[PDB]
Formats: sequence, structure tokens, C-alpha cells
Amino acid sequence: PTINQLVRKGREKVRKKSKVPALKGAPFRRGVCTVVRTVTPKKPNSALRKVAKVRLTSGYEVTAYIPGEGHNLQEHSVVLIRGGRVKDLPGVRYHIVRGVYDAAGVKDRKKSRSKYGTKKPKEAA
Amino acid sequence: MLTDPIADMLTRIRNATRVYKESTDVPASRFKEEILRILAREGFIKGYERVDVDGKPYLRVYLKYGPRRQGPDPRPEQVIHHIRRISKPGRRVYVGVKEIPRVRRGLGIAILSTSKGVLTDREARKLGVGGELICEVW
RNA sequence: UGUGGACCCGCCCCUUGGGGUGUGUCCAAAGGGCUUUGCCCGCUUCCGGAUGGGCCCGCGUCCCAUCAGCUAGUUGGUGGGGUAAUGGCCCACCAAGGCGACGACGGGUAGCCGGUCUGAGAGGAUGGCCGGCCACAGGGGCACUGAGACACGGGCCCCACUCCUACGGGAGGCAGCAGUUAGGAAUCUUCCGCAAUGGGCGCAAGCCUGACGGAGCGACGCCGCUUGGAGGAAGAAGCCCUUCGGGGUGUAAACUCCUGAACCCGGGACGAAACCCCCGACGAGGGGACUGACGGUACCGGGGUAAUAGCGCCGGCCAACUCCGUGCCAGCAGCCGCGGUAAUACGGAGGGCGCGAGCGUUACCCGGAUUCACUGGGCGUAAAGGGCGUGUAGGCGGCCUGGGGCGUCCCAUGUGAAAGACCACGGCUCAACCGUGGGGGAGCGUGGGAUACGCUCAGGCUAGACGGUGGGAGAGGGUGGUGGAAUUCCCGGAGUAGCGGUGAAAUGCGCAGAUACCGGGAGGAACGCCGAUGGCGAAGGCAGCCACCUGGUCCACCCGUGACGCUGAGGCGCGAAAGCGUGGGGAGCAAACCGGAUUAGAUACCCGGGUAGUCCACGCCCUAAACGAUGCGCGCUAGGUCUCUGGGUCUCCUGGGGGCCGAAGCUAACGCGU
RNA sequence: AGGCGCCGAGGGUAGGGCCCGUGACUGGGGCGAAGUCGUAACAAGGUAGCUGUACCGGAAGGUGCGGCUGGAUCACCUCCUUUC
RNA sequence: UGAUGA
RNA sequence: AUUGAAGAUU
Ligand SMILES: NC[C@@H]1O[C@H](O[C@H]2[C@@H](O)[C@H](O[C@@H]3[C@@H](O)[C@H](N)C[C@H](N)[C@H]3O[C@H]3O[C@H](CO)[C@@H](O)[C@H](O)[C@H]3N)O[C@@H]2CO)[C@H](N)[C@@H](O)[C@@H]1O
Ligand SMILES: [Mg+2]
Ligand SMILES: [Mg+2]
Ligand SMILES: [Mg+2]
Ligand SMILES: [Mg+2]
Repeated sequence: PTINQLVRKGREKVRKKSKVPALKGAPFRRGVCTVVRTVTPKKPNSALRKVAKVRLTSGYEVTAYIPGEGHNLQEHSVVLIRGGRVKDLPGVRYHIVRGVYDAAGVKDRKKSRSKYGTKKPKEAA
Repeated sequence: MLTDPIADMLTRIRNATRVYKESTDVPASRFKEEILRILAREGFIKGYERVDVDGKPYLRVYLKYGPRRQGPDPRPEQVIHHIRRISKPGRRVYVGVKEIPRVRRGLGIAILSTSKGVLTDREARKLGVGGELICEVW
């Protein structure tokens, strides 16, 4: 644009949008479950994926992924939510933190133990 | 109407050299002359002189090149590699002495107009004055 | 009493209510202690200082124009009132004004800054701790007192809440330190001390001080430190790989010596010398004493134990590979993507990479992102030229000379607090942290200077633009008129059995005689050949011929004016087709629709009919593959060839259009290319 | 002292404008390996396509009018290129 | 006139 | 049963 033009209109600040209304910015939100459905992925993916409908302290009600081997969640389960889409499941944009509230940690977990929320086990250790 | 005469000159010059012309008229103005003097002195042009064409004052500018050149494409190097307007009617550009640019670590010039007259950048810097930054040239 | 000060009037200097002066008028005071006639603490008037503040002004300060008009104390005035003081701050009266595309008004969001984070920088983001300013003290009013408040722990009233109530009435306000509860992903002790610093009152001794100086909780952050050091096999076991030879964990362990975090014993701070008292003189100066929350802590000396490792990752980006399990499952997943019976990508295991009292995850900010491009981007086909003009504001402006000096540039000077930042040297054993010193600095104010460029004023020129005279080409537009070819119908003639239509057919029309043929008539619409690779117009668009009304434009002459220029937000006008309204018209064509075929079906392609519409006048609509998908103007940069239209000295030369090929150059390419 | 008055937080009734809520009924839209109907489009896509508009039809669409090439194939042409 | 997902 | 594996097919 001419320079007069920039004096007239100026450039416009590219201000862009959140991917995670875990509202008040907040790094995590507390919710209570509602469904604990299973969902089919899309794309070229086939499987039965674990999901909860979560009613939030945000005021918001949304779907969240339940990561790891197997869970222990049902209707009234009460859980912490973290954000992290699933990407195979369009419309799933939050994960459930495992090992907080009524969500068990992953039993029998040796490797990426810190996610999945499972304490240092004792064997020869 | 022709809206930036000094742009014009720089361009006439830029244009004539890329087809290796020996010379170009440009319609004459005192200011244009002052810029030419620098070009001449700094060794970018051979020289220049006043002349008429259709009986109106012009300025023949004698341009200057390198030697005929090595292999496929024998075109001489240019002496005036780059000649660019900085200040323009759209956007006037002025510098204080502390902020006059250094063109191509000194291997280049920046003509620049002051209330002590038109000067290369070293010239201006020495007489510790700034002004309208006319064009760079390297 | 009147040093003096206040006020009215005058006069002088000075210049907004600043000094000075003269009548007149008006206005002061408080006592206390004593080491008691002479000192200490006070009181009163006034002039100054110092510090702290009020008020005003230039400039700067976020998002939305899908917020465009706003405003009655409104804008100004005269006279009051009110204040410490200016002011519609408030009031009476008069005037009719003020503000806004340079964004008024309205909506949203927000305490501002010093700074902070990020970035090469320009910039972006931000304003927690610390320092400065502002505003608020349950929400809303309001004044009192005072040098100062319209007062967080003062007052009054209204409201909402909680508490007491003998039901009339009352009490109250942690956004002070702790602490409780609620909300939340989440944020501390109902600690110790006035020892230091600082504050209030007091002559002092002192008292008050949840300011503060410390300690406590939390890996929340930064910095320092430990979980050992040297030996120690061709190399235990176990575990893992294995072409069954072996290879790996691995000097790692074991084991030898050595040192000695922790822990124990002994000593033990600086931070604190003042106030005060004595001497001197209640001064200067000298002497003396009291005082430590932190704390039996830091630090010093002695003794002394081998004494904690975790988390993430190993398909590519990205450093790190193997065996099982699993079979599009269970699962992974920042993006690309892994898994369907041989998975370095899932889960486990060996081994490996990375970091280490941490490591990862999520959220958020800057980066990379020249991905809003000022630095530093683009629009023929990628997203992007406005459908075209006209011209308003605005932006931009040829050549010469002079004034001015606004922009711009230079010198001096003031300002830019401290913290922070950067550099030095210092103190804690280092560092973090801290002290001291030095050096930057835009922006703004003042004084002086320059004048090239920009601006402005005044003059001047003719190269831009406009005009004059003379010539030209054109489907440029408007109005009236007229011409022939064809189709349809109507009338007459002659004439007989089909015509029409298709891939083939049928619907249809024909003996009320159609088709074909000849003559006459009516009507509507469109203009064959010329016709072009042609012309005209800003676009849409414009085509028989004739007249009239009218737009643009090209050439020659070099005659006039003297920069009168370019572009153009908004406005206004034009704008193909189809469509809308009113009134006409209606030949041919033809959405819809009615039939005939076709087809698996055929709401279609083909065939026979047919209304709107196509046509005219007037008024709307305002769209498009409104295209060169290429905004407008000007200057510059090889040529060749075809063409329309001028001029010349007419091989040619020279203008203005239309084309193609293509120097230089440009482009992602295709292409573009006077 | 007390009284009256102006102003005045706030409240009321009428009248507009505006924001949140919820909402019976209702319109589409995005996304989801292997459901149904046809076959519009891409080759001349088997009626060249696209387009503004207008009517119509389960659906893609079809047709009318005008426009565009951002259309295949054959011709006559003239341009370019080619010489010569 | 049609030719199921990777 | 079929397929690389599935959907679909008996
Ligand atoms: N997507 C917007 C419009 O949506 C429509 O798409 C929607 C449906 O029409 C389309 O349906 C397809 C169907 O076309 C196709 N012929 C058969 C197929 N099973 C369907 O599939 C759809 O529905 C199935 C459930 O059966 C889901 O598995 C699948 O995610 C989805 N693609 O799937 C879309 C919903 O996913 C148009 N077909 C689409 O082309 C158009 O763009
Ligand atoms: Mg770009
Ligand atoms: Mg485009
Ligand atoms: Mg297929
Ligand atoms: Mg698959």
C-alpha cells in the first residue's frame, strides 16, 4: 500500500484465538463426568477410543480423552482436565489428567510413568 | 507532469547503463547538476555537461564502465552497480549527523543534501551536519 | 498597644490580581519549667527560606465506524456566588453557540509510568515484586472539624447484609498483621522483637508503632553444595543380546587404601553508639554508661560415619536400537503419521541419548513468522484492481530568482529522580544477593546558528496542462424518417395427397384441399453482401439508409494563457442479460407448461405445440467469466513485420490507434516485453 | 433553637430504547472406514464448461436469456515463423 | 450408466 | 470359510 495509505489505515495486528477454552486461561480445569462413551476414530484409523463428557467449573460441558491402558471412570466420576487434542477424534481437545481425583493412575506402568500418573514401583527396587 | 525529477535522473542513469549507452540527456536543473558533480568527482560517471535539445536545457551524462569481459557474455562490469532513491515526495527522509548511513562498508556513497550544500556522506560527516538523505549509490 | 499586616480610594513603578506609597478603617498574644532577676519550653504579628501540595496548558496514551452525527450549563457573555486560587465550579440575566471522518457521540476493554520479557533491530507483549503518580475503603450520597480530609480503623443519611433487642430500638465494616470460610488448578504463621532503621507525642526519661527488623511454611524462583576420591579382570554373578564362536551392562560392582556431608564437643560474633549523664557553655570538643528479636545463629577450633537419584526421551524433524508381547486390537500421536502376525513409532525388557534435586506436562507472552512487510510483502493464471466514469476532501507537484526560516540540520544549555540495565572495582569463603564509582540516553524546554531540500510569500519562464486557426477518420450517443430480403398470418389464383419432422419414429398439420408454386395485402422483429486479422466509446457497449441535435479524439501551424497539474476517500452519474411496475405491442423465438419419442427411469438431451419474456415508452433493479481475469497519470529503456487513421521534401520519414515476433530486463513457471 | 425553601442519594407511575436468560415451535451447518438413489463435473466426461438472472425438478440438476474461454476436433483465413 | 474401507 | 487384513457375501 502507498505510504499515505499506511498513514490512513495502518497495518492490522494479527490477534488470534485459543484452542482450549479451559476458560480463565487456567492450565487445568476440574469437571465431573456424564458419559463415559467409547468413540471410533476417523481418517485411516480404527479402534475403540476412551472418552468422557465433562461438566466443568468453567461453566462449560465438553468431551475429554482418557489416555492410557484402561480407566476406572463412570457417570459421576469427578476429574481434572488438561487440554491436548486427540486429532483422530475431531471435537476432542482436552485430555483427562491421570492420577488426579477419581481417575486412577495407570496400574502396571513401567515406562513413561509420570504421565499416566503412577508411582515409582518397588521390585528389586 | 513528472513528479520526482531526481528519481528521474537516477533512473535515466540506471536505465542507460544496463544497455551500455555512452551517454544520456536528462532535463537540467541546478539541483540535478549538484548531484552530478558528486557522481563525477566520486568517479561514477566520466563527467557531464550542459547542452540543449529542441532548444531546452539538458545535461548530457557521460557514463563509464569496466573492461570487456571474460567468457560467454562479454559485458563490462558496471561502475554504477546500484543507484537508489531514498527520500521521496511520498516519504521525505532526514538524518542527523549521528545517523547518516555508511554505504557498503564505505565502498559506496550516499549523496545527501544539507544547509551546507549537497554532499557525500563522508563529506557531510566531516563538516558535522546532516540533512535529506537523497539516494545511495554503489 | 500596631513592628507590622488586611481592605477601600488615590498616585507611582511594573505589567493579567507583581512592587511601592498616602489619608481612612480593621486585626495580635499564653502561659508553663526551673540548676530562679535568666535561662529553657512555649505564645503573637509580619517578611523570607525549605519541604509539600492545588489549579491550568502543549504533546503522547487500547479495540469496534456492523457506533456518524453529538450537545441546554450545552458554547460564549455581563453581574453575582463560591474557593487558598483560575474557571458554566454554581446562580440570575443576555447572546446562539460549541464539538465531529485529524473519528465527535456510542459500545467494549483497561489503573498509568519507571520498568519487565522477547527480538539482530525496528517492533511485539506486559505493568506481579520494588519505586513514583492516581483512585477506592460493603454499595450510594454528604458535610463537619482542621494547615491539610469531604477522612480504611471520625461523623450524618439511604441501601444490602450480619448481630443484640424487654419489638420501641440499637451494634457493625481485615482491599492493616496473622487467621477463618467460600470460589479455585493454586498462593504462607492466629510466630519473635522494638535490638537496628523510620514514624507520632514528650524538655527529657520514656510511651505507642503487625510501618519495620527477623524467624516460620512452599524446589515457586535464582545461586552455591552433597550422594564420594585413587586403585581395581582380557573383565564375577544376574539380566540382555547371540551365526552358540560370542557380544553388552562394565572399572561399573566386589575388594584396598584415602578423604570425611551429616552428627557430637568447645568457644562465639559484627549489626550498637547515639538519645542520656559528667566536663566544658544545654554550643564545638572531650569523657562516661545502658541497650541484640535474629541467637547459642553465622563464623572459628576439636572429634567424626562411604553416606539420595530421579525424570524425560531413542520413526523423521531431534542426540539415542535391539528381543519379546501384541495383531486396524490394546494403544501412541507437537506436525508428518505409527498399529491389519516379524512394529527401532503401541506395552515390557536389555541397552542408549538428555538433564539432574530435579525432570516432564498443561496454560500464557515474544521468537522463528519478510505470515500486517516502517526497517521488510504483495494483487495476469496462487488470496488480492473497485463494472466504468465524473470529480469533493485529502495526498502528491516543472524550470529560474529573491525574502522569510515552519519542516529539516547544527552548537550551547536545562530536563531525563532512585531502583533496574551496561562497565569497572569492592563485601558475604564463591555465586546468587549487596555496596561504591563511571558511562550511555531518545523526547521535550531555552538561547544561538545554517538554508541545500520540503514549506510559505513575491516576482519570472514555457518544456506539463489548457486554448486558437486549419485539416481528418470513426457501428460514439439522442430524435424523427425511410429501404429491401425473410418468416408468420389473411385474400385471390392454379393445383393433388401428403407434408412435416428423426438415428428410426411418433405427436402434429392436410380432402373445411395442407405441402410445393404464382399474385395481392397486414404486421412485428432483425439488418445479408460490404465485414476485416477493421473502427468507435470510460466502461456497459455500438452495424441497412437518410436528415437533424450532440460527445470524444487525431494531425499540422508553433499563434494565445502561464504550472492553471496528477490522483482521487465520500458524493453524484452511467452500467450487458435476466428480472419488477404502468401502458402499449406481439411476426419469429422461447423459461414455465402441454404433448410425442428415448430410456432401467428420463421431472433432460431429440420432436410437435406454447405463456411469461424477448420489442417500444416511461419509471425500478445495479448484477456478471462487468476479463486483458492486468486501476489512473508521467518519465525512461534494441529492433522486425502486418494493419487502421493524419502530416511531409511521399524509396520512405514523422504522429496517433490495432496486432504478432520478440534487445535488455522481469516471472514460480506460462509468459510479459515502447 | 426552631421553622420554611432550593438543591438532592434514592424510590414511584406512564413511555420508549437496549443487554443477559430460557424458550415451545423452526432453518441450515460442521464432523464421523466400507448404508440408499442416481451420475452433474474432470478426456469432446459422452448435451463443451463456467457464469449473472429467471422458472422448474427426489437429488445431483435442466431449460430460457445474455456473457466468458478459464473449450476438444475438423476448415478458408492472416499473423507469426521458414526460407529464399 | 456403477466398480466398498486401509 | 474368503482377504494382505477388513466390509460385504453362504
Ligand atoms: N460435507 C459437506 C457436504 O456434505 C455431504 O456429506 C455428508 C454425506 O452426504 C456423506 O455421506 C456419505 C455418502 O455420500 C456415501 N455415498 C456413503 C457414505 N457412507 C456416507 O458417509 C458418511 O456417513 C457415514 C455413515 O454411514 C459416516 O461413516 C461417514 O463419516 C460419512 N462420510 O458424508 C457426509 C457426512 O460425513 C456431502 N456428501 C458432501 O460431499 C458435501 O460436501
Ligand atoms: Mg505474500
Ligand atoms: Mg485470483
Ligand atoms: Mg471408488
Ligand atoms: Mg485403515
